Amino acid sequence: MLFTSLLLIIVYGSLVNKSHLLTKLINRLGLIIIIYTLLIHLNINTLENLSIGINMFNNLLLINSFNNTIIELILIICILYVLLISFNITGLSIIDNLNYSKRTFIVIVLFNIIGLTLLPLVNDIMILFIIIELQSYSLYLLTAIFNESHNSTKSALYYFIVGSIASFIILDATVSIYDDLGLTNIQYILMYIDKLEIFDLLCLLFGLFIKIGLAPFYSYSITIYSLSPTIITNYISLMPKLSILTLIYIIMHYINIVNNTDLNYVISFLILISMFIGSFGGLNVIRIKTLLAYSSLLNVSYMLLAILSNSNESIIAYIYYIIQYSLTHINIFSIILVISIYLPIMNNMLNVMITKYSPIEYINQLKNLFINNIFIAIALCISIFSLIGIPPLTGFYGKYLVLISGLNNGYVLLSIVLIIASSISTVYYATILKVLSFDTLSFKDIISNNLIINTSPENNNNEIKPEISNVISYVISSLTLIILLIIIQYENIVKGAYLVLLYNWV
Amino acid sequence: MIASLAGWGLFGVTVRAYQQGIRKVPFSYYPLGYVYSALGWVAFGYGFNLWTERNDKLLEKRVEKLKESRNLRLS
Amino acid sequence: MLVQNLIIFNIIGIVLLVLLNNNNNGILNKKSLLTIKNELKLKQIGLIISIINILIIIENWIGFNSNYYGFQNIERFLNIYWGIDGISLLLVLLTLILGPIAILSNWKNLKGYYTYYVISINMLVILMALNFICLDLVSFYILFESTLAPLFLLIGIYGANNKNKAAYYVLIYTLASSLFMLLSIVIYYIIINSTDYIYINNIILSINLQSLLFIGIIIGIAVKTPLMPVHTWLPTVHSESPLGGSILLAGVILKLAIYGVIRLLLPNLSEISMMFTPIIYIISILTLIYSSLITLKQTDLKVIIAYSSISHLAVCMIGIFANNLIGINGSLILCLAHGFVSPALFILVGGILYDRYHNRLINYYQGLSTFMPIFSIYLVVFSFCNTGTPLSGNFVGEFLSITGAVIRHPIIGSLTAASVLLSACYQMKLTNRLTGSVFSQYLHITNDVTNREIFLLNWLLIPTIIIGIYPSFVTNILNLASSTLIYSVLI
Amino acid sequence: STADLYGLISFTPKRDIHHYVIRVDEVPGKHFPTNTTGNFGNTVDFENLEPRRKPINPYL
Amino acid sequence: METYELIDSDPKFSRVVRYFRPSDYLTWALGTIGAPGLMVLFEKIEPAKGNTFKMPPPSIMRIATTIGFFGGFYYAYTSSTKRFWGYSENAKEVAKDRYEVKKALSEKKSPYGSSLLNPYQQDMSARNSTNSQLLLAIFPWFNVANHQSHGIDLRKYYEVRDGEENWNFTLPPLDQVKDLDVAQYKEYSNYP
Amino acid sequence: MDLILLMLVAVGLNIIDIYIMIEILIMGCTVNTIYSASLDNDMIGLIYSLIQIIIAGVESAIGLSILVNYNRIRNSEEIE
Ligand SMILES: CCCCCCCCCCCCCCCCCC(=O)OC[C@H](COP(=O)(O)OCCN)OC(=O)CCCCCCCCCCCCCCCCC
Ligand SMILES: CCCCCCCCCCCC(=O)OC[C@H](COP(=O)(O)OCC[N+](C)(C)C)OC(=O)CCCCCCCCCCC
Ligand SMILES: CCCCCCCCCCCC(=O)OC[C@H](COP(=O)(O)OCC[N+](C)(C)C)OC(=O)CCCCCCCCCCC
Ligand SMILES: CCCCCCCCCCCC(=O)OC[C@H](COP(=O)(O)OCC[N+](C)(C)C)OC(=O)CCCCCCCCCCC
Repeated sequence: MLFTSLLLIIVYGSLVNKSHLLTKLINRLGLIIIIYTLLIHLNINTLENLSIGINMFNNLLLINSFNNTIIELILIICILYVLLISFNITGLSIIDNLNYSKRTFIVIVLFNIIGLTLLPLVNDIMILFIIIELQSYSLYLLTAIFNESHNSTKSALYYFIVGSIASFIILDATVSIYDDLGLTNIQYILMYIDKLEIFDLLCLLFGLFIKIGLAPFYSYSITIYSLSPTIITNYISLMPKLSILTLIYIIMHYINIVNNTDLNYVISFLILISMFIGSFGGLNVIRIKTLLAYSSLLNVSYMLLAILSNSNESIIAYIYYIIQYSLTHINIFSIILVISIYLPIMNNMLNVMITKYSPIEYINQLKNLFINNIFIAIALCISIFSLIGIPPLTGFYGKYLVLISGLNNGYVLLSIVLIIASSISTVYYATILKVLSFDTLSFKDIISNNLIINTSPENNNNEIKPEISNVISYVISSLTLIILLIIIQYENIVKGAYLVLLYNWV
Repeated sequence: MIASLAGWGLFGVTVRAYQQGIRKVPFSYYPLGYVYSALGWVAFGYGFNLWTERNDKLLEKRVEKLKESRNLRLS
Repeated sequence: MLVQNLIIFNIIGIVLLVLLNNNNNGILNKKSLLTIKNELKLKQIGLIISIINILIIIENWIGFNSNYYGFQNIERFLNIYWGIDGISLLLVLLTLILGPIAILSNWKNLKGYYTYYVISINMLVILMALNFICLDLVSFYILFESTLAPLFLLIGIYGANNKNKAAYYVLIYTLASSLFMLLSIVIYYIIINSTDYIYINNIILSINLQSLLFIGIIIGIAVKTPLMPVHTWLPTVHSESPLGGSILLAGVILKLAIYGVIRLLLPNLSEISMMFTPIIYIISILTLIYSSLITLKQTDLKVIIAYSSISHLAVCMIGIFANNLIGINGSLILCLAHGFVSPALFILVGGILYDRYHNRLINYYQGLSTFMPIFSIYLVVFSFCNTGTPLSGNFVGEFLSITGAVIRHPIIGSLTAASVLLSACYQMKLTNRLTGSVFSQYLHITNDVTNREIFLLNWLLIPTIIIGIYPSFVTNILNLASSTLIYSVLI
Repeated sequence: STADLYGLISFTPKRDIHHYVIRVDEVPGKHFPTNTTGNFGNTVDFENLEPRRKPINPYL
Repeated sequence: METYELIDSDPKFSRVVRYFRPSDYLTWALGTIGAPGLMVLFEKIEPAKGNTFKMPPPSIMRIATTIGFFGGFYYAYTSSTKRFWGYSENAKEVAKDRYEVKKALSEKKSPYGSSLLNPYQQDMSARNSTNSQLLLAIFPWFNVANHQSHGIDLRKYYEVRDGEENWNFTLPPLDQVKDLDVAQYKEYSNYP
Repeated sequence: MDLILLMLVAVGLNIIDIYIMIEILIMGCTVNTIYSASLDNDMIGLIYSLIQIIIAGVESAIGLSILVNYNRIRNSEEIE
């Protein structure tokens, strides 16, 4: 469905005239395409049938119940992201017209979704290289979709160069394995898992670690996420991690067969450093997206501990954590896009310049959100408390399940370090909440008619005009209540994660 | 099963009621929104209950094999 | 029935207050009718909700059997088992009684946003009350840390000048230390596959593993009582938090650490607790002695009371780690007696003087008895309760705690008697100054204690003296529950 | 029961170089695009192939 | 797991479409009109421009109908495929499958059909297309070849089941059926 | 000489010189694939080599367009 509908959309977009409305309606067609893709995928793929692992296309691909869950998660999160470009985020044309000015925005997303979903399924070194290029190229094209933006193009140049170096590392690792064994299929290579050099697969993981922004390669991702438009940063900071981490889990599942503890130590070294950088890095920053970039680096370190331990408790930890972290990531960026409407307008020191791509760029632009919109401010507080790991929010069970798998495998040091890392990173998570609310009483009775929202007109002065659009408000309401009230269904959700198997069987 | 679907619809009422606070409108604005929201989460709730009922059936079948596997180990 | 009704009713109460007070946010710019008299109706609804929560625990108290061994009212709700014993029942009632007091103490001394404050108070009370009725380690940790989210925002919004410092201190000291307690809980769930109270109480772990688990848990407990040297968060948090936040912090939040010893250490790590008791006694004794001498040099009224709380909770820690019934009962009674006297002293010091003069420096106040005689009576009466004068529940708690320490360790447990002298040194140095000499030249004569502040002081004093004269109201309930915690094999 | 159920699900049986799961269902090389009979080094008889290792489905 | 009888591990494209139930055609129509209908619903939920409802232009409804038409067929194709695989209830399809195979066997014709492909290409085609429906949501791939790798043993068609006595098919031995592997390599073992 | 990262001095001081290094580095992987495939008499390795060449040429074009548009952004006044 994805491939077939992409071709029609590519041709149709080039046929009709260029207008903001037509691009917005074409984006809604992309929303329908992903929904049909999800319905078709659900209709044919079921957890019980895929438990064994089924080969497709001359064994080039291999789908199992662990791969299938991530594919559905990718489709669901991609549905939520397209609502941002398919509906009004703020309702004001000066801000929202950006999401409708590029007709190839939806085409690139559909190109990348194909790469995202196929990557966890790779069963051959030749197709591993091809797909990892397909995913990477679409990310570069999305990072440069706004080609009239100096920062957006500069990020895409940085993204291309770093991601090409990682791809060469990935290709160099597969060529070394082919040279050793003369084989290309993963299952054939598994027959010689005891005789090939296992560190040839660590080189393969190193290229994958660059593409997820792990330390010491964290610098480029922190730079790129801060320079890119908030709508672009929302996608590129989350989507590559859903697929690559799932692929890393499958590769580490094969690596654990031979039980090379030297390889386990190198990865533990990268996790340890990433916890230190992820926590201490965000303490002295003023940009919200730079802060979230370190948050992403920290949460990836938590998941990689579950991936490194790689046991029955690790499947449950990784599966639950990746689902709840994606929803928290989506919820936070949705609020950040919305709350640009409460920005004061001049009518000056430090000569602060704010652009249309990233109206919310500094943490202190979130000031007085507790006064402007209490329900949204609480929704942002709930999400930030979830990242902190305050029970009984979703983020608590994520850290709890990660710790179980890590401590069960003897990773005493990394379990202690992450809990120290969690405490250190709480300092900059709390600073968001301090900005939102702590000045409520000393500012409650003030006259603020200089906001961006005040520039909007009024219809009749007898109607009730909602200040936030319908779709974006319902998504924020739904995700926030899921994060808050996960205790009700936590037992049933974790029983489902018990059934997701990766060649466990018996 | 009505009691379970009753709670899911009440969750959908809460979702809509929370949304009204986000948009800063009175909670009585467009009362049809609660009916729409309630049914949308009853539908999700009904599918959720089928998912959990399936999971318990699958878990029992897997547990039987796991117990046989554990009995061999405990010797 | 208890947990299910206590949660469902309060959610309806939380939603009701939000619906009424937020129905008019939408550029109405109106004047409403619930916003009059500092949101009087919204305050009154929240005040009623707090009292009704006390009625719910009573309905389950009427059926409580003091001659039954084990948890009662065993319930399943949200896939969690909830139960009550003699120890838990009294701590739940203490927690819920302070709910109305916290709301009424801040009845008219907030700059605004009364609905938010009332919800957070009722939200803090229920989460703390639910922490005494959970029956597994993970549920204990969930409720142990869930209070940080509302408490952090309560301090930062309604706090004093240094509220930003105090909000960070409470969030980071308590969250970082509790994560070490989470490590021990994760270990229990890994090797035993359950965190249920009864299940883990029967398992004996290796003496080396019991040491690691004890240290993880004791780190979380020691910070939250607090004990030296991890006590530095409390004086800063108490001086900046609102009056209701200080009442709940000084009345309930600190008592969760003693209940943590009762659940998470004594019945499951019994062998290693005996090994650690000398270390616990040394830390607690020095916590008692150091905090008393440090309290002498303090110059802030609300910080003096904060350091007074640390001295008495060191005595509670000493009693609960005695391996006899006398010490355990003494520590529990002292927890309840402190749960009334300490909030009362914050009302006198940070709720009456501060609401009139807005300054907590000791140098501004003296001779208050000349124009505030009613304030001086309550100040003097609660000062003697705070030093463990007989006829007060504090003395009964202190005497049995000291006696339990002497029975447990005759040599070093005798140092606990310094609580009698040292507590009177700093408490009667402050009271002798507020009621001494000529009425201060830096103060203008104003109103004495009002009816609301008389009401708060009377209903915190009354339980202290009833327990002090007839503690068997409490000891009868605790007798069978406390006897299960003792570990000894006499031959 | 809850403690027992978690013990079964969370137990991870050991994997080494002697027992692990390989998802190959049939032997390759029955047909080649050209020159299927090469140096006659293909000693596998596809007329009398022994039964393969069928994967285990735990839900069946 | 509620498994059923395996009919064809890699059903041919024509067989899948022919074995559509009336509900499969119904879902094909629902997909076709579900895409324009969702464009109306999205506008109803939140208008694209301004605050008033506006019907989307006819050109959008034209491309939407085409997208739904392909989506409706892919859903119906996967619905019918599960019956061949045995994942879904297929009692009707087994009876129809048995009649067609027994009819072709009695005529000494291949149940699979004659192929333009040589033995390698028939095997290669089955390798490419078998189980490809699991990714039909991502990109399409169909079995449009007459290969013999269908995961079934034709000896099971030589036992008469309940409700098949009135068919009176006299089945020859498998070595007389044209275009089958067991009746192809007569003179040389590497040439059919 | 390799472990002290002598290759960092051989790369020129323009953004395009980084592009050339990437092409040369990837070309080293393909030469290694061709060498192994020829020794083994394996056409699967040569199919891999052909795929690498086509894919490596795709990213060369995608990276060039980014650098082309980056230079256009600087020369943006275009009053002519
Ligand atoms: C400033 C705050 C304002 C409050 C200040 C004053 C506080 C109130 C003072 C009283 C405190 C409450 C304690 C008394 C409550 C009643 C206790 C009780 O239940 O007594 C029971 C007693 C024995 O029980 P039993 O044999 O089982 O028969 C009863 C069966 N239900 O049966 C009896 O024989 C009852 C005997 C009761 C005697 C009267 C008690 C009143 C206090 C006077 C004695 C106090 C102790 C003496 C201290 C003098 C100074 C050293
Ligand atoms: C302004 C408002 C502030 C907050 C107010 C809070 C109101 C709470 C309303 C609760 C309604 C109710 O009672 O829901 C209850 C119903 C019915 O439960 P059941 O099917 O019998 O399951 C039995 C429940 N056990 C296990 C406790 C016995 O389940 C629900 O709907 C679940 C709520 C959804 C939570 C999100 C997680 C599930 C989605 C999974 C996606 C990954
Ligand atoms: C089978 C079960 C589902 C059935 C219903 C689902 C589709 C509802 C569409 C009706 C039309 C409509 O939405 O109309 C638009 C309305 C009103 O919008 P407003 O913001 O008041 O604008 C003001 C309108 N004036 C100006 C006319 C007054 O929006 C709603 O009511 C929003 C409710 C959406 C419910 C979404 C449920 C999602 C569940 C997700 C689970 C994973
Ligand atoms: C027992 C479990 C309960 C869970 C539900 C929590 C309450 C939900 C409130 C949403 C509605 C809302 O944001 O409403 C806002 C309300 C009331 O504010 P107000 O004074 O009317 O606003 C001002 C409007 N004026 C200007 C018109 C007067 O604030 C509350 O309620 C605050 C309670 C939450 C604080 C703690 C947050 C901790 C997050 C993590 C928790 C683990």
